[PDB]
Amino acid sequence: MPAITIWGRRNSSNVRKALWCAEEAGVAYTSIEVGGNGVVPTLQDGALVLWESNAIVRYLAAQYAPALYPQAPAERALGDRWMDWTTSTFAGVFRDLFWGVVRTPEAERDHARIAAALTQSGELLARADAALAQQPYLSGGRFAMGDIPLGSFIYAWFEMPIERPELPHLQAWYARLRVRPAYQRGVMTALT
Ligand SMILES: [Cl-]
Ligand SMILES: [Cl-]
Ligand SMILES: [Cl-]
Ligand SMILES: [Cl-]
Ligand SMILES: [Cl-]
Ligand SMILES: [Cl-]
Repeated sequence: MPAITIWGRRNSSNVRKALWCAEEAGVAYTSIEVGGNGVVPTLQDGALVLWESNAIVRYLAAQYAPALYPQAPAERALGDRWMDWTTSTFAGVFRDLFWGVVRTPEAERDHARIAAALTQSGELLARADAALAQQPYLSGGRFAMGDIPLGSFIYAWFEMPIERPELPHLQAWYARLRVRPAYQRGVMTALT
């Protein structure tokens, strides 16, 4: 049994973050899920226990995948600002939309709240589309850990049966993310 364990459901965007990053590092790890652990993802590595997504991504990068963890604080800030932005500004907005269209059973849905989250999610993502029009990645010129938090959400953004606004840089960014095998293994899971 490996030293690293990741509790949590594989169809969670937060868990995709930890899984993808773990897959990006190459470490051996265990993924425990319940079918038919004090939080959405729980990362235990030795004595260390975390139940918070962007800190997990940030820890496994610094500890096992330093290419994803830029050494200069000023360079790190370019991508790190997008890690908190995903959590502070986009997640809650996007979580409602996703819950509306995939997880409430029938068309008995708050069609007004769903339509609201879609517009606001598009408005917010449009700001990330503008950043991706200046540099190829959220972390700068190369891919790094700053791309991982929104990258795990953007999978569900583009695969939901919703009417997306035209965000071409954001989509091209998503096209490059899918070339990464760790992304295919960590993020591109069944969109349940
Ligand atoms: Cl989601
Ligand atoms: Cl350790
Ligand atoms: Cl915590
Ligand atoms: Cl940028
Ligand atoms: Cl179109
Ligand atoms: Cl297109």
